[PDB]
Amino acid sequence: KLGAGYETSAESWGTGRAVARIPRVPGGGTHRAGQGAFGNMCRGGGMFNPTKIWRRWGRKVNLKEKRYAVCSSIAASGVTSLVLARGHRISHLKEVPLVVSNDIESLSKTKEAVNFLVSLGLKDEVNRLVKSKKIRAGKGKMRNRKYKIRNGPLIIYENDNGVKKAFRNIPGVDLCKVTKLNLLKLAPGGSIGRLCIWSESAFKKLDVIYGKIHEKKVTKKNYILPKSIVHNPDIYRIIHSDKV
Amino acid sequence: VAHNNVLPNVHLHKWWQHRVRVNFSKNIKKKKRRLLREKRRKANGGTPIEKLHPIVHCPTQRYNFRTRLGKGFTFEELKGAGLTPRAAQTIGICYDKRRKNRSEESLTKNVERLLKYKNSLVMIPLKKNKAKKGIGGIPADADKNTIKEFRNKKPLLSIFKKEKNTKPFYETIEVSKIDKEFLAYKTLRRAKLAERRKNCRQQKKDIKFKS
Amino acid sequence: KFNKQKSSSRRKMRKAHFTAPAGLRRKIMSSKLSKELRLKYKTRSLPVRKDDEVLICRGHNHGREGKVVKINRKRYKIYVERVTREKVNGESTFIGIHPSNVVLTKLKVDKNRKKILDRKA
Amino acid sequence: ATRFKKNRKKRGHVSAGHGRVGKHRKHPGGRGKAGGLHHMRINFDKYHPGYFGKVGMRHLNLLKNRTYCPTINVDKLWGLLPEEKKKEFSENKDIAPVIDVTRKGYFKVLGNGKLKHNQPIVVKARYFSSVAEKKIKAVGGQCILVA
RNA sequence: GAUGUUAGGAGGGCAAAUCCGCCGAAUUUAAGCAUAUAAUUAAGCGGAAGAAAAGAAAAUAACUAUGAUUCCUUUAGUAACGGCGAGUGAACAAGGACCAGCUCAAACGGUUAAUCCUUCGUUUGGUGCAAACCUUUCGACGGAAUUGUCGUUGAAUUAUUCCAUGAAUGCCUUUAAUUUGAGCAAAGUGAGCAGGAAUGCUUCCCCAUAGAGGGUGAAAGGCCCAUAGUUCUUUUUAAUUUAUUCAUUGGAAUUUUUCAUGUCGAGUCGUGUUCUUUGAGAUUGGAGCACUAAUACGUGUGAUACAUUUCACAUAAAGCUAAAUAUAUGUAGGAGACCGAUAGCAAACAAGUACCGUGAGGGAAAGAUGAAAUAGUACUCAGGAAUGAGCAAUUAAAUAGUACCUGAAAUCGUUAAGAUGGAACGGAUUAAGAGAGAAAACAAGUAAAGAGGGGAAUAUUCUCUUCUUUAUUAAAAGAAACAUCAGUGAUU
RNA sequence: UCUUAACCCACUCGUCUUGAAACACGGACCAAGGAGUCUAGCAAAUGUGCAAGUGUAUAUGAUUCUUUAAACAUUUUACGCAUAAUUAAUGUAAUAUGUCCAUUGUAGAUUUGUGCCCCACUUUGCAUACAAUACCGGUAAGCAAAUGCUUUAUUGAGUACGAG
RNA sequence: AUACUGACGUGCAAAUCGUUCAUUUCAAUCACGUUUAGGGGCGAAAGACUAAUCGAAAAGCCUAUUAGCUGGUUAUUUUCGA
RNA sequence: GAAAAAAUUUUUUUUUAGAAUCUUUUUAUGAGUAGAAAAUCGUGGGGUUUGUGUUGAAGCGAAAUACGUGAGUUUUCGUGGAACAUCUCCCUAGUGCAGAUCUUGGUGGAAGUAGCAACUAUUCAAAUGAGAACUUUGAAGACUGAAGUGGAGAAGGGUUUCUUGUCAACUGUGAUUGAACAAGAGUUAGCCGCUCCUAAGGGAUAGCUGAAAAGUGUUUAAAGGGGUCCCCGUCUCAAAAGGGAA
RNA sequence: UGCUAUCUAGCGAAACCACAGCCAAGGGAACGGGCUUGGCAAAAUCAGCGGGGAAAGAAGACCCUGUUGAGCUUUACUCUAG
RNA sequence: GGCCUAUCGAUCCUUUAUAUUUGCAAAAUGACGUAAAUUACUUACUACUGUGCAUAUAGAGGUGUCUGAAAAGUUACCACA
RNA sequence: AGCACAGUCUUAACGAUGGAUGUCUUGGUUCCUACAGCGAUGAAGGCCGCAGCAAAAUGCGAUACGCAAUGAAAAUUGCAGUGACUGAAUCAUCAGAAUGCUGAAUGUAAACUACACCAAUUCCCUGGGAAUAGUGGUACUCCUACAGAAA
Repeated sequence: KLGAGYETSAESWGTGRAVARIPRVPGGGTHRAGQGAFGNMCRGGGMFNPTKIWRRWGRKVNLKEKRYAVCSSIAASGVTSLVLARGHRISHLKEVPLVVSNDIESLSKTKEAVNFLVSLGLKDEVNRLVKSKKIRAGKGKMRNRKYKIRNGPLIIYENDNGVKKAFRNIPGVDLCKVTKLNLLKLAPGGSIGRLCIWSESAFKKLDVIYGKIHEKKVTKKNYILPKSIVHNPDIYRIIHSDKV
Repeated sequence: VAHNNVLPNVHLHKWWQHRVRVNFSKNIKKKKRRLLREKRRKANGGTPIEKLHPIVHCPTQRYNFRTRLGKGFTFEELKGAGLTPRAAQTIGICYDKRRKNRSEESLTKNVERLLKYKNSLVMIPLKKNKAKKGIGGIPADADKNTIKEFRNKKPLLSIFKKEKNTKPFYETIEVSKIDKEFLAYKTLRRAKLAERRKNCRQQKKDIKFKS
Repeated sequence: KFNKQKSSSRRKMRKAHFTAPAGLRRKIMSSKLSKELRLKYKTRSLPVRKDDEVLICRGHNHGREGKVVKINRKRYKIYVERVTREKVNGESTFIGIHPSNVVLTKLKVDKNRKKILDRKA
Repeated sequence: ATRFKKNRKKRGHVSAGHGRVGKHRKHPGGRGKAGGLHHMRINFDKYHPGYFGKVGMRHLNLLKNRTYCPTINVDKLWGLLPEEKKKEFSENKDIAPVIDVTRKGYFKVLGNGKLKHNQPIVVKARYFSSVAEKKIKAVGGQCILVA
């Protein structure tokens, strides 16, 4: 609050009064009289720098960097080792770029969605997601932060035919539409890669978006995939190689 | 103040805490404007809510080659189109008295623009099923069939937007048509030098004419 | 969840629970219906009434069926026939039961309830 | 942000990392730019040479539109075409490009650099340097003054 | 012009966050201070609204020109002002949001002020249960009004085309939204274990378009409210559907052709002079005083005083008007990487309360039993009474007993142990006591025979084991002691 | 581990101060609170993306609308800073067409060769340092009718294939 | 309210006590009502007094005024160090 | 990429390294205020990850053959009765105290001490009660000494009055007392006052000023009354001690 | 001689307080309770007392310092009602 | 410039010098000059083009507390750091 | 039925004292969203009241912790009472009805229940019969209308 702790009267008789010289509340009778006043050390006195409404709250993150972060995060999800490393129970999955026929986009009952995840072989992961809801420690409970859950698979879809409502309400699942792929969802907590489930339509559309066989509005205009600094990172093969 | 660093210059010296405002409202305010305007368009019987505007050339030296939406077609442009101001106003063509067509090209270009909009539009009969020729040069009413089929069609709003100037700088000329004896720089400086004397003569002509 | 109209913030909800008026309080003293009745009426849950017969299935009396004595909307407590207990001074009072801890069997119809049962149907 | 700050590194040390002996007092020279010409004169001489006093003609409203005029050197002129077009002109002698300097938003053409010897070029612009006219002419091109 | 308790009406005060007029400082900055600065701020006083103010060119430009107002983005820390110090500081364009225009006055209309208003009345409706509202034309009788209301917006006139119009019969359908209140609302109160009591642990079941939030005797998707989802009903306002006949009065727009070329805000603008104010500089705006104009070929702008003059752009000295735009106030919602009872609103409590001050005013402290007090201390004994005790007694728990959660430290009690010749503790090293401990600080395996657990082979063979016991062999580990080296020394 | 001992040692901490154990000041005790922050604008450092550009502004657009007050998107010259400087200023403005070549030195990294590896020759000649020339704006001086001229002086926060 | 520079001086009191003393028909004393208000009032004048507050009252605000000056200015190890 | 030991050639036991800000090894070196840096460590919250909880969480008290140079970290037993971590990585901050004559709340030694001293001074017996130097009663002895601790009254206080209870706290000793606490109760006017009148004066009306707020009080009044169309003529408050029906 | 002081019964504070409390000399910020060297040093207490504790009070009022003030004066500088 | 070693002064401002250098913000002011031209809103071509103010450059007017505030006393009535 | 010196100091266990710590949280907070003026038709504000047993806080206004009406709808309870078998008890809604004295406060006043002046006023009954010293009105300024006075 703007005036916080300063709406007492202000007075300072102290020199020669045989007390410390910091301000005292004036007047008499009541216990608040003669008592230590405003200041960053006294009962009700207000902390030294208040927090204003005008902290530099946000940040203007840069378009080209954001795009690169999205491309790179999706690419990271592509690599099997990284998803496993990110801690998914992904052991029995057939392939990490997991693409399913567009009938997945038309799924429309939660049980079938669970059943589908089990059929894929993510049973252990589905178990961890159901299991992992807990009440967390500390002040959060009073601020509407009661449960903590861990991050489930990310369903990527081309256009709704049930999926958006249908896979929601299974703990820790996320859904996002392909055109508006989201860096926070692809890369939670600054971790890299995620267990991703793609529609075939989505998969085909992804390639269109970044400009192989470009389009008038789907493709991001004037934008290219960032070229790598290193062309091939197999350092041990280079060292192994005969000439070297 | 200390060493190499530039001199300080911050004008927060007169009381400024009582004068900040921080816009957390950007996205929500944008959403609100959109929602009201969309609601208004929905309300207004499927009509566009945008009004026609003339294209104009920008003021002064700085933007002499650029062209933008102005405010208000002028009386000459309406008359050339075949409309009268109140009538124009009813069909969303916006008027003014202030503009005056200084040069020929701008008048022709604007009457073509008005005509294109006019030719495009199709008019609802005012009291339903009572279609008539109508006043002021406003396009005549239409039947049920045309209207019904047209309402079902998408209303293409391209005319409201600013005209793109098509770039044509990458252009070609034959070498043997080039005239190499010209001195452009010389002409320019001489013209600047001779300006006062030319003004002096022009002023004398202007005096002569007025009598 | 999805509507923004109803607040989901904890403090506010809690306040609402404690400061609730009597009609609202009557509504949230509702009980699970027994299976035969559930089948009969096609209804999950009912607001409790005095002359009905409940079965207790949570708390230290979970073997007990019995008739409802008094319902207390001030204290959020229903009281039942033989869940008697002696107090310190040798005086018998009834043990309070909260509605979740009872499953309602036989319920006595009257015109107000009949209207509710038809409304549910 | 806060966790990295310098004061936490020195956190228990009496001066707060700001000198025991002289201590950090409020406003220790006087405010802002005050000490100029007098007690901080040496700083003002040594870091902002020309600072004090007035010089030259006054101008009552600049009205900056009038005098606007971005420059380009001739050096960059062929670069305003794409690559494929440039090659085509290099191959075919009979035609030359016109370049309208207005469309790319420049007003005056200046004379840095070397043009390709014996490609004529027609240059349309508002302003030219003396040097630029001579160079454009030297390669067999023409200058057209245009508003 | 007075006068009237004449008839009908109005203003006063409260509320201020945003909003509009005034009036108006200083602390301060300049390392002093006097001009500047603080600041056209604060205080003072007047006035409005759901927003206000501003607004329909006496504008800017000098271009290929723009074109009411406001706001945003911007120009710009720039032009500029300034002990040219400190410091201060615009405008035009440009990109947007929004986008809306107008009427008095002046002119014109006298074979007739065509206006306006109170009071009395009078009727075509529609809603509503009623109350009541809401439409509706038509007359009186007063007044008011020529010291100027009303119409018209140069004037007729041609062709074209519209809009009000009034009567008859007919016809008010389907949908789409939008916004209120409304309902209805998925699966387990299944074993066993430990617990006072699961929502715990297993395990066997399930639902989810609901695994948001809350309640419930410990963490509950399936115990409950609610939630997702829909089904209605409410607000208005789109689209869609049907009009058809007949009727006359009146008005409007272009278009021809004529003829008329009219008007345009004065003690005001301006100027001098002052003072103020400003970005405004031989004056930016205001203001006082003195002087005091011109009629549209006028007179006002075109940021340096002037003359003699072009040219561009405008039409002052009268009025109104939606939008965007603002909101630390009041009230209602919704929120949170916010605070957690010495914090956070001063204020989680009977807080602007108690209390203090003659008064203006100043102005606190103080949340938590337990699942349940519909468990709040029964009974006996000793007590005058407080209280205490109990073989007695609520509770899972009273060393949870209404000072009721947890219960730190300072401080102080009881017992035990030690110390004790004018400070006390301490450091570095050992000692004697007093406690604690086996995880390195001995003993693998093997056999006998009990108790468990597993894994495999194709309910029973094989095989791996942990605990117990009897006894029965390893071995290693550290410390000693002497000896051998090697390294570093001393000695005779 | 604690506990006393014993030998030997051992001055009240904080503090301002040339110099504190001080006959300098502050400290009876204990518990909790209690002090280099935030914004604006600027700088260098370093990180990161892009690169003669760069930032997508305000704002629009989206089957984006619990989260989302964020994320996403932006039909082939808006604005900032950069891309050129200089002079009070009208303003003027970078070698120069003999050639897609890119001013001259002296050191100087990297490379080629000779007589897979040290040399010593040669060979290319970065960065950078030090100079030198040209040329551009201002000013001189000389001339002067002109697109002003000049081999000469000077001056600039100038330039000589970009760096932001 | 003079003297005792007496009592008290962590008081019986933020001016009290004892004894001594000045004053008493007038420039006399008291009550109550009434008048004058802060760079102001009032003053048989001490810068006295204006509610324990006076060489500029009390209250709140401008205001967290301002201070080249005093005090304070919070975990460890490691490196270089005036 | 195999080294050793143990058994009884064949079985068993130990180890078997490749983390680049990292591992092996070598050598040099090590003072520090003002100051700078790096590396750690800890607290509130966040995202991410994978866990502890009623066979008892956090907290707290005492510790521990515990680990760390150290900040600290870890753990045992006891208390406790409900939530707690995150070192995987990293965002974020009102983040770490002995001191400020710091603030707030509590608390000691000083200490059973200074002190409970004005106002002539009390004694005996009885009653009540658990208990009487200071409650009540009687008897003495005393003092105040009509400028009174006596009657009345004013201002201020405000139920303090009275009866009946009565003793949690207070009544600076004690206390059965009480101006405390509790329960009821009590104030009666034509004549006593206020109430009416005017005074020092106050507030308004007319004007006039002033942005207004206010400053003025007949200064250009068509103004409230009495007679019966004439004559008087600012309104209003201001005395509980002046005037004043009984 | 009264009343206090005193002892008892009863009741019951505070200022102050780095830690504390025997000296000589020495040195040392030049007058130490602690430090070095000497003298020396034996529980617990009771009543006085004023040698010392550079005793208490209280950000020296004297003096000086501040580009802190204020009251006051003038033929200080700048103003200003009248 | 004075035999050598001393003999002195920023910014703003004023003041007077200098120039074939410039400005006064939509324009003009020598000059309808010189040629033409026709009867006119004609075409070329000219270093030199009103008053006043301002700049640029160069001196000079002065700051002796001399690297530059326009500044007298008093307090035994006094305050505070 | 014996034995311990006391004091002072230290240590440990168990206590007092105290309320820190941790844990909670019907409160604050900030932002966002939304509407947004009350008054002579008597406001805000203040008093004064009002319960069977009742102090404040709350609520309400002489019909007084509530009346009516609508929607829920069987109990409400400390005692006492009052209620169903749905205008009865309880809520919610809240439009009807009611809203003391004041307060701009406006008949003159004000530390007053003081004081004027003009209407006497009100109710019942379907044009009569009863009540009650009770109840209204009466500020300043203004505007339109009207009135009878003046030039």
